[PDB]
Amino acid sequence: MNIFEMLRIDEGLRLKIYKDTEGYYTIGIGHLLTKSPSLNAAKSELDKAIGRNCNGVITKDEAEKLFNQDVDAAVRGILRNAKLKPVYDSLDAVRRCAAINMVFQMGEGVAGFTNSLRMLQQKRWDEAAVNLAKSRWYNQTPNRAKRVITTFRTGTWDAYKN
Ligand SMILES: Fc1ccc(Br)cc1
Repeated sequence: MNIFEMLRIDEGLRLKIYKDTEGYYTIGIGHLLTKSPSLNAAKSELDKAIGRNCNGVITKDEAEKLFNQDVDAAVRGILRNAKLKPVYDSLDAVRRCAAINMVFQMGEGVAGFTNSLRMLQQKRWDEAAVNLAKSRWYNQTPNRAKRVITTFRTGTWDAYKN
């Protein structure tokens, strides 16, 4: 298991524009297109992202390329963020995947997790897991949040093999 396999499980793969759990136009492996209610606005974002006139549909290769870019953008954003980088650098590789997963889903949205981040940096895993669940994130996407939290709690891939 690695971050790509983990997020592919959590996000799925759809080749036509769909709506995410918040109702926002998305495509591929969880690539947000726009928060605007305009499907035309979403289609414009898609064409700009892919570099051709897509009509709201992409190939698997294109979805995977966008996904690689999106994962990289999450990582580089963590590394540029003075709050997130020290915590990220304190984690082992499996827990770093859980961190990238959260940033991918909510963006640098993670700003409200100051207390969780402190517990993670202190390696107080059970306490961090309890704190992470006291969130809109957990209440709105509980199965995905439970998998990510279990990854932080245990440092294993058990939630994704199960
Ligand atoms: F760098 C980090 C980003 C997000 C989390 Br959650 C933990 C560390």
